[PDB]
Amino acid sequence: MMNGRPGHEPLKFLPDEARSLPPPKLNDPRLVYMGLLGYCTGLMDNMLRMRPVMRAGLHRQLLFVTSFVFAGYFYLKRQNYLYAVKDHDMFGYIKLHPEDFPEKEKKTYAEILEPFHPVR
Amino acid sequence: MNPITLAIIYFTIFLGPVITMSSTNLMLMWVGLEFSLLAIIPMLINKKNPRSTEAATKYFVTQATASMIILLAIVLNYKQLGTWMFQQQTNGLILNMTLMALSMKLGLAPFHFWLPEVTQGIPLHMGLILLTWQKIAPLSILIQIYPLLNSTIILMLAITSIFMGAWGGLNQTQMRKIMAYSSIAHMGWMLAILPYNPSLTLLNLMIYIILTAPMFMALMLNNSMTINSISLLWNKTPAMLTMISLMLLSLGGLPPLTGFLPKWIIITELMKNNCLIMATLMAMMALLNLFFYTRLIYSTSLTMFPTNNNSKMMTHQTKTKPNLMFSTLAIMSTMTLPLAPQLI
Amino acid sequence: PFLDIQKKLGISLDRHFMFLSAEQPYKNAARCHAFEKEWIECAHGIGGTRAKKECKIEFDDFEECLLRYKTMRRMHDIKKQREKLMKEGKYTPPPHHSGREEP
Amino acid sequence: MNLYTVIFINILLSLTLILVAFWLPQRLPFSMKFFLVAITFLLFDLEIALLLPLPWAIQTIKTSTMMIMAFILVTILSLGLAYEWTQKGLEW
Amino acid sequence: MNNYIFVLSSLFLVGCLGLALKPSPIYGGLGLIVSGFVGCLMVLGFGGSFLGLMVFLIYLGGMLVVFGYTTAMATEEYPETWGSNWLILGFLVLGVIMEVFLICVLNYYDEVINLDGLGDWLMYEVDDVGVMLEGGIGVAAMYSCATWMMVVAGWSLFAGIFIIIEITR
Amino acid sequence: VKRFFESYHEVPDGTQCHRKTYITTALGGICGIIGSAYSVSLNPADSTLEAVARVGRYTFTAAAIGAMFGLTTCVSAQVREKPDDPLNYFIGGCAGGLTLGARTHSYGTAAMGCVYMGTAAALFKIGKLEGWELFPTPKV
Amino acid sequence: MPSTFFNLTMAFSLSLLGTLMFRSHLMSTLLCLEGMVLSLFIMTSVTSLNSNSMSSMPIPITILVFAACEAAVGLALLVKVSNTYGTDYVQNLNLLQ
Amino acid sequence: IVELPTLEELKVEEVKVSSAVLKAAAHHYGAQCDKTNKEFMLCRWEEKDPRRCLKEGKLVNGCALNFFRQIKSHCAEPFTEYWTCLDYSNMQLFRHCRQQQAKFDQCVLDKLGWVRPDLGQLSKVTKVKTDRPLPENPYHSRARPEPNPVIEGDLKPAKHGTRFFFWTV
Repeated sequence: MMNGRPGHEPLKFLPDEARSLPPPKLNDPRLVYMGLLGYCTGLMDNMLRMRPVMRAGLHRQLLFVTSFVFAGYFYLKRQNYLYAVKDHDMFGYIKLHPEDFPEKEKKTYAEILEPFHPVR
Repeated sequence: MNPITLAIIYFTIFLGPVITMSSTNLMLMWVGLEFSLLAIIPMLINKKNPRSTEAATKYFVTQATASMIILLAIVLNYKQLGTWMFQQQTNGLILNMTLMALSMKLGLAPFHFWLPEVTQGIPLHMGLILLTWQKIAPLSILIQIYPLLNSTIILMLAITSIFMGAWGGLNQTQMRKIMAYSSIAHMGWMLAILPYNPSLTLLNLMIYIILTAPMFMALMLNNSMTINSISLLWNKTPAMLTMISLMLLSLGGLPPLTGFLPKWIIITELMKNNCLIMATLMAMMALLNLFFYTRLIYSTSLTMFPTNNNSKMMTHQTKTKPNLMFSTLAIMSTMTLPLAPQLI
Repeated sequence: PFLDIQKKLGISLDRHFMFLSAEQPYKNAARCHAFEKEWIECAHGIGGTRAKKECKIEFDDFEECLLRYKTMRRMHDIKKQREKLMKEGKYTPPPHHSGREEP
Repeated sequence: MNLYTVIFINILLSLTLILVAFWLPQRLPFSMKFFLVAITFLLFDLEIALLLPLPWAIQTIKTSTMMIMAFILVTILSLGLAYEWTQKGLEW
Repeated sequence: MNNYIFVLSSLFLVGCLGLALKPSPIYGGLGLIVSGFVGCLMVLGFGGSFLGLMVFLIYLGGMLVVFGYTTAMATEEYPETWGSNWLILGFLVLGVIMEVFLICVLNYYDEVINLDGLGDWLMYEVDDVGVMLEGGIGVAAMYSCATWMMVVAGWSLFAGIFIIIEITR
Repeated sequence: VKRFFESYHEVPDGTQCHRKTYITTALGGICGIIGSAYSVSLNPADSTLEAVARVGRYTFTAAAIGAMFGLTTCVSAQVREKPDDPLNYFIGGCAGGLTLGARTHSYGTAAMGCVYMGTAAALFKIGKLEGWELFPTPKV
Repeated sequence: MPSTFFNLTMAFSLSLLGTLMFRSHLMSTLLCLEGMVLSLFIMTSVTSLNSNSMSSMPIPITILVFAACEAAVGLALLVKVSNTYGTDYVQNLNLLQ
Repeated sequence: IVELPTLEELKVEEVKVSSAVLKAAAHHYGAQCDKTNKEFMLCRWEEKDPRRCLKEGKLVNGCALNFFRQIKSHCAEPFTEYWTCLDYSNMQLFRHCRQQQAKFDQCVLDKLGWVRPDLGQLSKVTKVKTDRPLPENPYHSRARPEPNPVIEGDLKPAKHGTRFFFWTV
């Protein structure tokens, strides 16, 4: 799919081109989810290991909520780029090959005659 | 195992898939497959129980002949194109061989007989590696060659696997074999979308790995190879009963959990490509897989099976804990669905 | 390929020898080196989907340098007639088949 | 052909002898050690192969890489031997 | 003579037919040795000496000696089953003859066999005035030009010892 | 040796039943052979003959379901005069279901078989009528 | 090679038919398995030799080196089996049912 | 068609002397006649088609022929002794015959003045300028297909966000 694109960075995580895109707001609901996803991992661990669920490993709880979140910003930063490349790529083609994507014309509903199937 | 040997083997079992993935000269891809075959056989017979020798001798013969067939495809290509690698021009039969062969190493469809049996005689641990770090290698070879393979065969092996996996699983009561059967099924979905959108194969795999790896470390926490054995989970370790419940329903496609996404986007991609015949039948028997998953749910969680007095003794003793990976891979798996858009 | 740890690391342990036109030892050129070049400098920058229709002249030729089947055919065809003609006494190998020998 | 001529005379001479020789006159022995040796033998026999091209490879322009490669092969196999000794292997 | 390679190739096929019919393990081994020699001669016919002779060194006396060796301690005696060795012999002979006519049939389909073109294709091109163009010069790229091909194999052998000892243990 | 099967579709349904029945019978029979083969390779028999019999049983049963399907669908179409009607096929599919049922000596199977097989065949007709594509090439 | 590469290929298929239909002794398979590696080695060497592609001769041998160990593993499994069951016969290998 | 040149076009005189004779004098032929030799060779390499460089080739034989005629005129006896001894050896090795070599080489440095080229100084690459236009498009390469066009611009946050099922994103 998107691989084989000109300029592809053969093994890079997020090419610097992704600098042009806005950075993910740290409180983006998604990163906040990853946070909660993380807290739960922590709590779950405590549970499976039979420790006071919430009052234990308060250091770990932090490692978790802060590892998942850290991961998020840098992942979302990329997935956001990938999607952004997709448009660059998609929109460009629509133009470079314009005829294939012509802007057809839509008639007003007055002209169009849609068959009326009575409900009766 | 003399820890040195453990290192050499483990390195090979790990250099094996990695060479396959990194190289482009098919030959080097073949030896990557060959090294995986050689490295896995020692670990398979670690207990050296009579069942084990049977397991390895089957795994080895099935793996070896497939390896030879993959080499024949590379040897034939070399004469139809001087290149050592499949190209647009490749004779169709040349590629189909590679599909069958690689579908034997991965154990898909009508070649699904070896996996359930080797998964039954190997330890739970080596079971995981045999199921998930040995599927990465062959799949890599296929994903690389996707543009060229046949849409018809893959689909047939895909559908067959789904059915065989499901039907096989319904009867099985041994857990190792229930998982072996599930893997056949999931492996099927993966190979269904390969011709159309390889990138989704890599999602339907990771999710399978993030689902199966927690599931097996669960089976071994209590080292239960029987459902009856996993059913007394409520006494041995009560907390894992909650997540074991969700992970197994996640392995099947039920909608709130992470497991729906792989099936959902594979169905979306197949309908985008117009296989609304194939996709429909797959999704339907996919529902058979959940039936045997929920039957296990019943025994392990929703209903409490009777236990043994000697169990009270095992409770007393501190239970060696499950590694952290269980949690991080249980949650990222049971509930990431709210984050699907970025996964795909 | 699936994980390009080779391009990234810049190493080329597996690419230098994938085609017949790669560096052969002691520069002993392979056979069909006249074509594979012409068939891969053509398909460079043009993806496969379009290395399969328009760059078909160079593969149809490279499919014949190597396999060298059309030649085999033409030749085989020639012999057959020669056999039939030789039957009628029409063709008599010239002594050129056994003439002087050029240095 | 010249070799073929010699060899068939060679078989003929032997078949002649056995023929005249027959015409003129008118369950579980197993020790892993033995299997183990055979195996080691091929691991060494294969290595002999990877070492056989060394006469042509001597003339290789690189030289440094040649020796660096060859020395690594001989050393890693010898270590294989070393572990064979260390382990009960080679101790029959 | 021009069929020298077809014949050798033919005998190879038979040799393999034998192995396939699965005669007694040790006789089958004899079969792989016969095919082995035939094959070596094939490679030694297209101009490759090192590749061929290596087949002999590593595989004819080197590898199958092992096969025969192990087929000496662990494959029992093929006892009470020896009789088939005769039946298998027959099918083999019959199959050989079958193929004999079989290829005649394929030859009929001119649409490869190049019945007339036999001996015109064992070799295709040569550096007539060349000097260093001997099979082997290439096999040595393994030390210099291509070393990956050696580092991978080397690992195999090394790991092999550790693996076999571990399986055997 | 494929231009053949396809012929079934080329001539309008309900017409040239002879060909239809022949083609349908072959496909069933082919499936019979394949099915028997898997049935003999795995779950082997006791004696060569016993297995040859199996092969025959499965082949004939399958050939039969093939025939009646072909015959019923063709005839129904001709009689009902609906050249293209999914139901025609259903009648035929049901027929096959029943045959199979008989060869297995079970009324129940005939029930299972009548609906399921018929439905399936009907869907084939619809599929052809609506130009549904199976095993499609990737066109994304 | 046009028909000399069909004999070798059919040799590999005749060896294919062999490894896939077992009969009694397991050794006969392994042995058969090896018959393929020889056929592959011969075919790889043959085309490399008539393509004058010397850069590829490394492969004909890498194929053998990997195949030899592959077989080493195969035989150790075989010895392991006639140590647990006193025979190499495959029928014995039916516990995993 | 094939436009294969006609025989009359390729009928030129050649040395036609025993390999040994060429070998015995080779060192001096590499000396007295490389100006033209090279040219023919440079023609040969850059214009892969021999047919194109045939003329240069006729010049090659010729230059050598007189090279021989001059040898025939002077120090001929020496040369005769040197080749006869050189020919007897199976690989026609140069070192078995050094006493005979010294005579002829010495003589040609008295009568013809030509000199035996010191170890080397024949292997070194030569520069010969030739009128024949550097063949353009050797390999007769056809036109290279056009590279796919390039999507251009800078990235802008994706439109309306991931457009996955109901994800405002």
